[PDB]
Amino acid sequence: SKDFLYVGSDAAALKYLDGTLPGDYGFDPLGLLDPTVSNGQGAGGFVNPRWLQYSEVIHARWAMLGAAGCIAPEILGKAGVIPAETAVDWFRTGVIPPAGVYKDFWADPFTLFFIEVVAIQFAELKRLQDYKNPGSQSRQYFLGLEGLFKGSDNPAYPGGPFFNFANFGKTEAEMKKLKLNEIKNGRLAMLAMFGYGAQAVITGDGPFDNLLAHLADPTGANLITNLG
Amino acid sequence: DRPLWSPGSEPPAWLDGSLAGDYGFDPLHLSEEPEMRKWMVQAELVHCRWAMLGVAGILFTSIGAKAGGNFPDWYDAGKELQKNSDIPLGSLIFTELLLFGWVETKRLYDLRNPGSQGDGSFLGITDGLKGKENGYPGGLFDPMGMSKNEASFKEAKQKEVKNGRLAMLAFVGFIAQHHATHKSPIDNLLDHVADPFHVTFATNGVSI
Amino acid sequence: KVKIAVDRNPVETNFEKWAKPGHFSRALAKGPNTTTWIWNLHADAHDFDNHTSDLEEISRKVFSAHFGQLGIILIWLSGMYFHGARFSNYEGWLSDPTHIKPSAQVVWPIVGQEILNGDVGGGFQGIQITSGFFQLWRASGITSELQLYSTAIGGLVLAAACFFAGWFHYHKAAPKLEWFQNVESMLNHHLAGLLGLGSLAWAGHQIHVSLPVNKLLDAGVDPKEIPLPHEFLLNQSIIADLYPSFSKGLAPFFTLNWAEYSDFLTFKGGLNPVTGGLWLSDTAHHHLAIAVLFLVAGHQYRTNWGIGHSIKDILESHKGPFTGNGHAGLYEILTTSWHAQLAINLALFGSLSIIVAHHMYAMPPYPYLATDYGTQLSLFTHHMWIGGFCVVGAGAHAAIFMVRDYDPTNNYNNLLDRVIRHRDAIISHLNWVSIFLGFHSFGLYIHNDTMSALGRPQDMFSDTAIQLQPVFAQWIQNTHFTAPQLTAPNALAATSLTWGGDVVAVGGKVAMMPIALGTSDFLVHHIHAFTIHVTVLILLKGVLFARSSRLIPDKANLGFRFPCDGPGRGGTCQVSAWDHVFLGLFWMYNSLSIVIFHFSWKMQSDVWGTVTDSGVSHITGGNFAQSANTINGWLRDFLWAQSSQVIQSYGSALSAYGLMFLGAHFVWAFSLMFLFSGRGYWQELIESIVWAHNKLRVAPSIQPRALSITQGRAVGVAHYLLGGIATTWSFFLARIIAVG
Amino acid sequence: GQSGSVRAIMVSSIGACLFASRFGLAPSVRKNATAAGTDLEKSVHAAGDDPGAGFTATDVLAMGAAGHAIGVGEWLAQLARGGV
Amino acid sequence: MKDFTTYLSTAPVVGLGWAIFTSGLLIEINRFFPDPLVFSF
Ligand code: CLA
Ligand code: CLA
Ligand code: CLA
Ligand code: CLA
Ligand code: CLA
Ligand code: CLA
Ligand SMILES: CCCCCCCCCCCCCCCC(=O)OC[C@H](COP(=O)(O)OC[C@@H](O)CO)OC(=O)CCCCCCCCCCCCCCC
Ligand SMILES: CCCCCCCCCCCCO[C@H]1O[C@H](CO)[C@@H](O[C@H]2O[C@H](CO)[C@@H](O)[C@H](O)[C@H]2O)[C@H](O)[C@H]1O
Ligand SMILES: CC1=C(C/C=C(\C)CCC[C@H](C)CCC[C@H](C)CCCC(C)C)C(=O)c2ccccc2C1=O
Repeated sequence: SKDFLYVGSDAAALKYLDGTLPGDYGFDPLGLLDPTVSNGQGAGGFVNPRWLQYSEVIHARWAMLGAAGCIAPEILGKAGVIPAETAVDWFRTGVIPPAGVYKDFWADPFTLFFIEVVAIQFAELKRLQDYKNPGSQSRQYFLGLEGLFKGSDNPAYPGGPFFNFANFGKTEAEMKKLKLNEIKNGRLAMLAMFGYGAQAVITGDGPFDNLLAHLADPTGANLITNLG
Repeated sequence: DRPLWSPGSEPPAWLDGSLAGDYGFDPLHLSEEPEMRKWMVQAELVHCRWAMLGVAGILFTSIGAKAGGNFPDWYDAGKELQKNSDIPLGSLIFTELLLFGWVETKRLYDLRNPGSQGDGSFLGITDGLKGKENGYPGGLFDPMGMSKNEASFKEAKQKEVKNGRLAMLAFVGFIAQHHATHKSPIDNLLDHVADPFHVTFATNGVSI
Repeated sequence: KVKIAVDRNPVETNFEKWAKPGHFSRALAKGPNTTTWIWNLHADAHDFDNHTSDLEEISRKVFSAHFGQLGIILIWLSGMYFHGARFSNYEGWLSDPTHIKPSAQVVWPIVGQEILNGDVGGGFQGIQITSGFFQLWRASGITSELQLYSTAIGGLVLAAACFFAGWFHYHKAAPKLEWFQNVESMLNHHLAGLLGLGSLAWAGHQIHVSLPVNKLLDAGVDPKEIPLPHEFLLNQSIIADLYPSFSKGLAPFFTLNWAEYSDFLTFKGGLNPVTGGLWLSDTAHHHLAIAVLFLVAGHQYRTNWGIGHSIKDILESHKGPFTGNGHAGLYEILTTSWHAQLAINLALFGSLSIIVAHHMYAMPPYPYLATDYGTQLSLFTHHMWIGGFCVVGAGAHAAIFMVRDYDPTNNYNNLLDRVIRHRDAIISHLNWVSIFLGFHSFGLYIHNDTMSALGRPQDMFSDTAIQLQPVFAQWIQNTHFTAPQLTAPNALAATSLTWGGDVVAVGGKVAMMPIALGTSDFLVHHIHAFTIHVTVLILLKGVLFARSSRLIPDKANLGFRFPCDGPGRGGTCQVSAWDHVFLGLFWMYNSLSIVIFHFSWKMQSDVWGTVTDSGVSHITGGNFAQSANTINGWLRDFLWAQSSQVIQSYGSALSAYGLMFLGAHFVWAFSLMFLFSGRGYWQELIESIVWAHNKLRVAPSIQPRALSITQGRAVGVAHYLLGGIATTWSFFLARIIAVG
Repeated sequence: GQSGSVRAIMVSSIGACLFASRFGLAPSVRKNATAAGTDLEKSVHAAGDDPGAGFTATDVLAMGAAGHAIGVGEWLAQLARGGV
Repeated sequence: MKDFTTYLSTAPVVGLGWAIFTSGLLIEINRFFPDPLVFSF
């Protein structure tokens, strides 16, 4: 209505969205946040506002962890804190056996994968029921840790005593400001992860190594000259 | 009001929690009808009892074989125990089938006609040979009077179901680790504690 | 305006409706009083228009049925890949494609049946297949059976996903009519996304994985020492060794120096001399061009961004002086009726299948396919039959639309109204053309028969006596042959060896030899034109007279599938549009049988055979030009001279073809019982049998009636087509497998 | 690397196509031609910061794609003739 | 569950229960006992 929105806005997008959501910028030309989609009742499909905003915040947080971790052992590897043996790239540490695989681990990569499957299956499955039944993981006995899974009105922001042990949303303005900060940084991290994956295929090196090569030669080490 | 198999889900209508070992896990809607439920509960109880006896026997002979006795492993046990035996096969098969026909036929007719075999027909036994519950007989199969107390009988029934399910889940695991390693279950257990990081289900060639 | 209108949870998911078998129609819900209820339940199971008049409900039902069909096709495709992975000899055939015969089916030894497990060579025994799956698996690099196993598992996963998608879109998230009516969006995504991205992805696969077949497999390298397909994708040196342009690395593509990719994007007009098929680099360059063409084609219509076109505007802007209005309500016709779209789609689909049949034998695209006469003849014949069945179906659905979804309010003076206005002139002219072609195309055969019988061989239509030469086709053949010298300078040679002069042969057997045309080719071509005109006459008459004829003026209200209109006016049996389709099916069978007969005999007598040092010897004695001019020549030198393999097939490996031959004959002979008799006779005979059962009190609770008038015609035409097609199938397979 | 032969009119094709898509005289989202002789005025959908000319992002994409098609085509074809 | 078991009593009970039973019985008889042209009397 008043704020200078992003390039590529739409009349109908401004008709169904304007300054209400945290990442509200009027950028939805494809029309996926339209309330006319899935006009019935019940479970339904996936393209709907309730699930799409939930998917955007979950993607933002996972991409922030990924972008911070895909360059951390390489940045510390170029520094003198981490040992050079464990300072490998993010695509040769077991994610893809063909690119490469780290050797000295405390277990086999498949064993670590099974442990990860059980652990993250518990986490993501408990995360799904709360979305299906709001605030239902605080009723069944789960090792006495039911006091930390109380949930909230929004599935994207559960809060509680664990996820929000350090209280920061004392005021709605500061809570909304911090929410906008999380949304913007998560979108930047998603683009950084996309850049990390695309740069890893053309250059075949780590993400921080591409920046060091681009800084030493701006024209000799750029995208246009990389596909040569 | 009771812990369910999926925290946050809702149990079915025909599973209130009054059954022995009820948790609300029934996605394929089996045992929805009263007669089908009456048959399925007895099928689970008989499977739990046979699984507990079989797993206990396998672990006993396997532990005895690891200790030093002349016991064969759980797999291929019938092959090397029949070559040096005077009891002929076929005759042993039909002897087992003949005795089991009598026992299982009396147990089946006890299910279709509840409290019917205890009528002085089989050698004059009236007090016993009549079940107390669905798949819980009494009179003769209860030497110790532990069923004459509902407060402890309910808890003991819960213990029986929860132990039988773990035993049959363990029996399925006996076949898998045997077919994956060609060793005894007690040999696989002792080998896992000797190296919990290197040896596991992912470092045995098979199942990858 | 183009959005995603979905209606979540419209139909529950239970088995309550599975209990009552007749529930889609309001007439079958009463239950089965007479045995005709069972046949009505099966014949009305897919007529969604009879279920309701809700276009949104009808559209949702057809959208879920499409997913069910895709799941069925994916399961069948996965089954073929799994059979080739486990019960075949693909690895043995890969090292000797010119001596081991394909096989991908093993039979279990129950009652006899060991004889069917024929010795196909390579230390394996099974049913010899003629599907060409081995040649297809050769064309896109596939060395071991692990890749076929992985393809079968991946296809089964995709089949389960398609079935889940069908259930989801009909019970959990059903779309709306406003979503289904976006024809501009559907055309944009089908042209740009589906076809264009499919060609681009297949071009990428041929550019990277089809590398062993084009450079290592044909060079004599053992399939085990060939590097895996991912090594060529990751390691650039291993691909640069084969093709030097790969050393450039996407630089000539983006710097517009495409001339550097001239080694793996060749334009060679011909066949590979080591395999017999087209060049893989040529097929790759072909797919790359097609992808660009379709990607630029998918940006024609306007959807949500202003730029583009409007199909309604393009149709309404085409008005001429000979057609009155023209294309007035064609958009309303094609966007509100499914039968109209189904008729157009089925017509183009069947014609496309026929095009595929011609181009596959003409320009063989798979390695070691031209030297496999069994798979060659099998693939041509199969694609021809599928195409003919689809065109008859198009003629059926056009009449269905004209009977049900034709409103005479939105069509006042358009092309449809003008066409229905001069239907008498159209049918009379097609009738005359049909009769003229029949006389001039069959009287020549009967004339040659009489001239040969009377002892006057110099008075017959043959090459030696009075001839008729197809000069137009001879000139087109010459034009295509000398065309790469003047009108195609970048092409290395002619697009096919059908009109050339250089015979290619792999493994001693001929691959693609030049084809000559004489008087017999002129006679058989006119035979084909005549049968095509009769089939189009029956179908077009049915469509144009399905609404209301001058004999029966109220034929529209009578329905589409009705027996007759009583014994009045001398008799009005089979006057319905459905009956015309039944008559048409018969003529399509009569046309395609002559088409496949002409193909088999012409190939066996003029192209296929074996080459030696002292010339090339064909399969037959090269008697196509001296024995096709007479009808007795066909019955004597084709059906009687051939089929001797099918006849003497007992006790051999192909013993099932003699059984299939005799069995097919019985089914065809069984069709005549349903096709000549009526219904009153069978109803009275069934009455006598009912008395016999009532005497013993075994009277069925559901009173046993005879089949319907249209059911008897349907049963008869189904049995007739099954018997004739299976007869030709057993004969073709046994002959070409035992000879070629 | 080198921008002096193919770069010279690739730049020319894209630029002329931008002139068409902006200074009017070309099918766009701000101006639609019904009979290819005249161009009707259609209200735009999105907002462009372009200075009262009502230029849109889709106009940039459409005209740039067409200009690229015409430009790429000209460059490959021109080499075949003998020029450049 | 009642609707599924009543659905299983229309066409499968006669075309896949009896057909599979009879076909399997005749096939297993001809498999364990080879080809029978007389009563072996
Ligand atoms: C997140 C920000 C970001 C930053 C700071 C950098 C920084 C750098 N990149 Mg990188 N890149 C990024 C994102 C980023 N990139 C993304 C998202 C992609 C995927 C398309 C790439 C793909 C890429 C490649 C393949 C290469 C680089 C290279 C480089 C280095 C040289 C600069 C150059 O060559 O031009 C940069 C080239 C680009 C493609 C950057 C443009 C990305 C912009 C910000 C967005 C593009 C739009 C995107 C395609 C679609 C998203 C929007 C959509 C809604 C329309 C440099 C240090 C080169 C290198 O490694 O140097 C040795 C190299 O060849 N980048
Ligand atoms: C389309 C089938 C067909 C055709 C084209 C021919 C053609 C021919 N037959 Mg024949 N024949 C046929 C079927 C056919 N036959 C059949 C089925 C039988 C078995 C019953 C025979 C048995 C037979 C015998 C026994 C003999 C022939 C003979 C002949 C030849 C001379 C016969 C004759 O009288 O000249 C033609 C006479 C005509 C009046 C032709 C009229 C031409 C019409 C008018 C077309 C020209 C005008 C046209 C409408 C253009 C329109 C103009 C516009 C302004 C309107 C001739 C080339 C004789 C022969 O010796 O062969 C060399 C002979 O002895 N035939
Ligand atoms: C080869 C073609 C053919 C065949 C097989 C038959 C067969 C039969 N006709 Mg018929 N008929 C024919 C042509 C044929 N007709 C023609 C062209 C006409 C002139 C229009 C007639 C006119 C006619 C009349 C007027 C009558 C018959 C009658 C009969 C039945 C006689 C009873 C009998 O003989 O025991 C059985 C003989 C058989 C050959 C049985 C065939 C079935 C076998 C066992 C195969 C079973 C299928 C197998 C199990 C696989 C099934 C699965 C499959 C669906 C996928 C019989 C089924 C009379 C009748 O109704 O009898 C009461 C009768 O009234 N026919
Ligand atoms: C570029 C996007 C795209 C693609 C690739 C397709 C592809 C397809 N469409 Mg579709 N369509 C699209 C956009 C697209 N469509 C849009 C935007 C609309 C709305 C106007 C429609 C409306 C539409 C209708 C009404 C129908 C189709 C149908 C079909 C199928 C035709 C089957 C066939 O002929 O052989 C080709 C077969 C294959 C290539 C096998 C591939 C199978 C995979 C699983 C397909 C996955 C593609 C899918 C579109 C991905 C997005 C969905 C995602 C949420 C999973 C085909 C797979 C027909 C259909 O439903 O068939 C089921 C049909 O009735 N489409
Ligand atoms: C349409 C299909 C297709 C595909 C899939 C490929 C693919 C490829 N081609 Mg290619 N090619 C094609 C068609 C295709 N081609 C055609 C039609 C031609 C002309 C005939 C060529 C001619 C050609 C040449 C001359 C060459 C290639 C080459 C290559 C390889 C590298 C190219 C590259 O680095 O680009 C860029 C790659 C990217 C930008 C990466 C994509 C971004 C990734 C996937 C994003 C994922 C990140 C995600 C957000 C996070 C990761 C997840 C993680 C956390 C788990 C590559 C495997 C080169 C080669 O031979 O390789 C050895 C090369 O020399 N091609
Ligand atoms: C061998 C059997 C046979 C024959 C000969 C015919 C013949 C004919 N059918 Mg037919 N049909 C048949 C079986 C047959 N059918 C069967 C089994 C079915 C069921 C599916 C049908 C269903 C069917 C339909 C639905 C239609 C036809 C039609 C036609 C006519 C099309 C005329 C034409 O274009 O070609 C040319 C005609 C001929 C070649 C007839 C042979 C004449 C020869 C050359 C003799 C020459 C004359 C001779 C010299 C003079 C004799 C002298 C004597 C008097 C002393 C044609 C006369 C169509 C029609 O009515 O025409 C528009 C029509 O729509 N048929
Ligand atoms: C090779 C194919 C068969 C060859 C012989 C075909 C002739 C038999 C049917 C003719 C019926 C005549 C009634 C016309 C009905 C009619 O007059 O329609 C009207 C049409 C002009 O209509 P309008 O201009 O008013 O139409 C404009 C709007 O309706 C646009 O939708 O005139 C023509 O069709 C000219 C073509 C005459 C016939 C050309 C044959 C078309 C076949 C394919 C092209 C062949 C070219 C030569 C290749 C060898
Ligand atoms: C859904 C997407 C794909 C998922 C993959 C699906 C399953 C893939 C594995 C199933 C194949 C079964 O594999 C089984 O048969 C193969 C048939 O040669 C054999 O595989 C063996 O021969 C192969 C032929 O080159 C070799 O590459 C293997 O190293 C060797 O193990 C083995 O006996 C066994 O590995
Ligand atoms: C024979 C005939 C009938 C009578 C058709 C009947 C009685 C249909 C017969 C259907 C049978 C009963 C289906 C099942 C077939 C066999 C029983 C399958 C054999 C399976 C065994 C293994 C048990 C018609 O009603 C009719 C109507 C119009 C034109 C022609 C005809 C016509 O020719």
